[PDB]
Amino acid sequence: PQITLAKRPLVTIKIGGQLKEALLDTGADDTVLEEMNLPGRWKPKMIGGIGGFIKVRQYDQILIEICGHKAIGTVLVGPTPVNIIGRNLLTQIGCTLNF
Amino acid sequence: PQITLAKRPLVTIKIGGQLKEALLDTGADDTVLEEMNLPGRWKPKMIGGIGGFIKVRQYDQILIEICGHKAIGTVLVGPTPVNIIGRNLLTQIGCTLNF
Ligand SMILES: CC(C)[C@H](NC(=O)[C@H](C)NC(=O)OCc1ccccc1)C(=O)N[C@@H](Cc1ccccc1)[C@@H](O)[C@H](O)[C@H](Cc1ccccc1)NC(=O)[C@@H](NC(=O)[C@H](C)NC(=O)OCc1ccccc1)C(C)C
Ligand SMILES: O=C(O)c1ccc2ccccc2c1Br
Ligand SMILES: O=C(O)c1ccc2ccccc2c1Br
Ligand SMILES: [Br-]
Repeated sequence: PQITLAKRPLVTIKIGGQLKEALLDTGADDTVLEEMNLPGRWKPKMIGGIGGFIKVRQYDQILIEICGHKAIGTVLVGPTPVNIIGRNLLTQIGCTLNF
Repeated sequence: PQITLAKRPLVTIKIGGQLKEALLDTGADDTVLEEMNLPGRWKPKMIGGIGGFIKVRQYDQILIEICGHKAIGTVLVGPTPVNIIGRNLLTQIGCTLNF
């Protein structure tokens, strides 16, 4: 689809057997989700944003569906107040910015 | 243009008579610039993200040119490590997400 930006670009995703809303975020290198269970023995990882760094869990090889486009990749899980879809997945589903 | 997302979407901008680069950020409601001087009245504001919170100076009616496209709006100035172009300005240049 084509998504204007008058509102937050929230879309529905499926991950870890759960339907969720997430923000399509061109300003995120990585994908960071609110607290949830995912399979795998995670590795620690640091990410930073406005306000500072947080240590999160990195899960590799995770399946995710973003508006029905399928993807597999690394997902981070930690204390983010909003589910964020980052560029690592955005490229996979062929998402571009256009003007 | 059409920007793919294998790298961060950093583009050339002009603001306050200065050439700078900024991130086109669909995950930001607001526009946030690295610490700089701007003339005129401003209000203290606070914004949230991943790291938690920062304090910023809010300026209204600021002109930024973004890849040759004018936008004018509210801009926040504070301790960000990257200049961020938010949705308030991205709409004005007709920027959309496409997949
Ligand atoms: C989501 C993160 C992975 C992302 N960070 C990154 O991509 C960084 C660069 N990458 C990274 O860390 O890579 C790992 C690494 C570490 C070390 C060395 C090398 C590599 C990020 O925070 N990106 C932000 C930009 C940034 C980057 C670095 C440093 C400072 C700022 C926004 O672009 C991004 O689009 C977020 C998305 C978001 C939305 C909502 C909540 C949290 C995050 N927006 C924002 O922070 C914006 N906030 C908003 O639009 C609003 C209004 N705030 C909000 O909703 O927050 C409420 C809140 C309050 C209190 C606590 C928590 C939340 C913003 C710039 C104004
Ligand atoms: O859980 C699902 O329904 C599901 C089913 C098949 C998938 C295939 C590829 C990526 C995600 C997938 C997801 Br998230
Ligand atoms: O980008 C330009 O076209 C331009 C051209 C000439 C300039 C001369 C002085 C300062 C900025 C300038 C800029 Br910002
Ligand atoms: Br304040």
